[PDB]
Amino acid sequence: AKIVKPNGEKPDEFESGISQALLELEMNSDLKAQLRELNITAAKEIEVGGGRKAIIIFVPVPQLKSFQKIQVRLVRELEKKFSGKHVVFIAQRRILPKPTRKSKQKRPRSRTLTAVHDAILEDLVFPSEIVGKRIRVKLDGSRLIKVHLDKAQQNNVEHKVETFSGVYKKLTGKDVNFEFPEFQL
Amino acid sequence: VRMNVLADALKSINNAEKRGKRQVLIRPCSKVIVRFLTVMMKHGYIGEFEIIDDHRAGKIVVNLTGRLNKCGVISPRFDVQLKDLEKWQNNLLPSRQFGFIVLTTSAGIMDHEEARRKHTGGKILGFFF
Amino acid sequence: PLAKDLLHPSPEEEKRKHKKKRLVQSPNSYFMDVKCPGCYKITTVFSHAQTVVLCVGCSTVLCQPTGGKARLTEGCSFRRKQH
Amino acid sequence: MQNDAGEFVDLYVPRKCSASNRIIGAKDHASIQMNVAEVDKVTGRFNGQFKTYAICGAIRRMGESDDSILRLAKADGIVSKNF
Amino acid sequence: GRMHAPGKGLSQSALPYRRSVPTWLKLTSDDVKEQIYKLAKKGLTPSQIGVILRDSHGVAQVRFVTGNKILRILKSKGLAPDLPEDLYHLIKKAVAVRKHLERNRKDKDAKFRLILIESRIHRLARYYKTKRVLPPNWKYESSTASALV
RNA sequence: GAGUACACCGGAAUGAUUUGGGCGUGCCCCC
RNA sequence: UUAAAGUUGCUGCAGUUAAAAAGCUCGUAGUUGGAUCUUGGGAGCGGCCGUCCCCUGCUCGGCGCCGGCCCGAAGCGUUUACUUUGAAAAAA
Repeated sequence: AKIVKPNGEKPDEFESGISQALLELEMNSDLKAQLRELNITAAKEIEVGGGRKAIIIFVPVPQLKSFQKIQVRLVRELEKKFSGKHVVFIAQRRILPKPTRKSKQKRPRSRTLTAVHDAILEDLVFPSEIVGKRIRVKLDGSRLIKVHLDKAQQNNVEHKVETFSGVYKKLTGKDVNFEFPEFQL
Repeated sequence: VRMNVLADALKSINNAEKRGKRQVLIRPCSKVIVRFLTVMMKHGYIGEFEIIDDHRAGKIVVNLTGRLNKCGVISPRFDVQLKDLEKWQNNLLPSRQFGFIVLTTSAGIMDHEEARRKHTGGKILGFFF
Repeated sequence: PLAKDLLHPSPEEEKRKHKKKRLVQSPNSYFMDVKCPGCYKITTVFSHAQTVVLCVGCSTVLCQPTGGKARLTEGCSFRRKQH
Repeated sequence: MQNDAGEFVDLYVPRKCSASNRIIGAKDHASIQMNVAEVDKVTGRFNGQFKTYAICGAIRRMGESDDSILRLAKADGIVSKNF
Repeated sequence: GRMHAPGKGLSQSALPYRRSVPTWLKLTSDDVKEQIYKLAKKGLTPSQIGVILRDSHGVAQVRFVTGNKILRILKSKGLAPDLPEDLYHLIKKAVAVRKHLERNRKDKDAKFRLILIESRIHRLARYYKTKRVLPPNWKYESSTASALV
């Protein structure tokens, strides 16, 4: 009902249940004036390493500034409607391949792989923003991104960093660690 | 003005290695500098290098160790072939036991030994021993 | 110090150095919100304002342009804000 | 130092500095080899073992060897970590 | 350092790493656009527009709250001037130096600085011819200079 | 409704009732 | 005449005092030019790693099965240098 798929095909069951829960929310709360056209692209669940799981929710790119104003209430509502599950909102952005000479409009740089990954990283952590990135190369040659988070508003996201690393490994495929340093504030 | 960032990076590494320092700060970053340091660090001449990410141009801080003798560049990028590599490692390297020439290759940034047993060559970057 | 750590220095050295020569450069300025004691409005101004500004309602002048920081007039309180 | 048979052939393995990992030559008289005594855990006496640090002559000629010795003693566990 | 001076100075802005609209900024992008439109209709260069916005409106940068530059906004509206502002300022300085120089024939430092100013004008003019902002038939000329504001 | 302290309220919390303000979201006015 | 000559210096010279930075500056041709656009895995072998296959589109038609599927192909694909292979390149 509320969920819009970009392709004309059958939606799955988990995203259908999430859409039913959020439409029952906007019918049975004070958000029906602010969730009229606000649709959901898709949803997916993963297996976070440990003893829990998480839900990834896809959102169309004009609908980010609207959901960022009501991000705080929706995560609380999906927490109280589920059992013990943390939920994150991630935009769906398209990645175009590199225009090699073996293969037409010029590819915009917002659709490049690094720009998509940086946008996914900054949109995953909404209540705490990026105040510094560090990249460490271990002895086997692989990278290790270390992300610094701001000191203000840390009482909600001090325990969600493991789910953040899990979803960043699942969607992108790069190692990431989250820290709260003491330099500026 | 600034014309070659890899040259200044290797000169800074050489100067701080001669001074006995333990860490450096390369001011501009690039892909070729990261690949060149990756070749050194895979071959066991330096430690882990951290890339300080910002929105203009990154800075690289490598954990230096007492394991390096010299790092240098060959400007401009002279193209070499398989028949021209022997002269370069003859007049550029101390011995035929160690030391490497890193050269730009269509297979990637890679040293002269795998350039030899991959049967491919290209433009030269520099040397270290 | 031949083994000085450049990755994680103390914040006193970061505040000590130039605004361009840190690990990540940060400006030395800030945004402030000076208010008049005779008026009831609040106006947000820049620290290194380098212009003359008027209050909302055309009553007083808030700051005066100098070489560096703006010279706020006397009696008017202000506080630093952040985000 | 080795060959195809793998046997050792060098005259002697030279000592390396413990601060800069540089080769200490046979004619570098400014190089030292410091011995540091440990202590008993409870009674607090000389148990008998040795802790050895070697500093090349270039570091002492620079005059920045006490920082290196203090760093090596902090790494070994002699000097307290807070210091 | 400089292109026409032996000094090697270091004094410019230092943009912050943080990329977000501040939470205390209660100005919609359409609102700061409207302030930009009315202040550009007041007859100002984009430099003074950016100064006035950051000085009396609290916005850090326009392109961080609108996603678009000031001159691109004025070009999309259709009220950006044909002759750009830096070349206009250089031409104004050149004609002021020439107006000073025509009366004082003994002033040689004015002649040397005029030579430097026309050198900078020619370099900026050939770059603007390269990026097709100026037509290729445009040329700097003395008698044309007083005809140009 | 100029609002520094303000005067009427609508939502809303437990059939019935109701909790000093401002916009500088955190310290400023009155006790 | 060649090496010796690192006394013609591309490899590879010198310019404070020994031979040698134009008095200074602007400037066209020439030379040299900042960062950034696709990362990471699966199938297996020896014990994560040195080899193994993969991440450019449509009209004629052949390793085959019962109008439905794979393969081939008359036709074209953003251009340079660099790099590797192949042809041809008289003898002494």
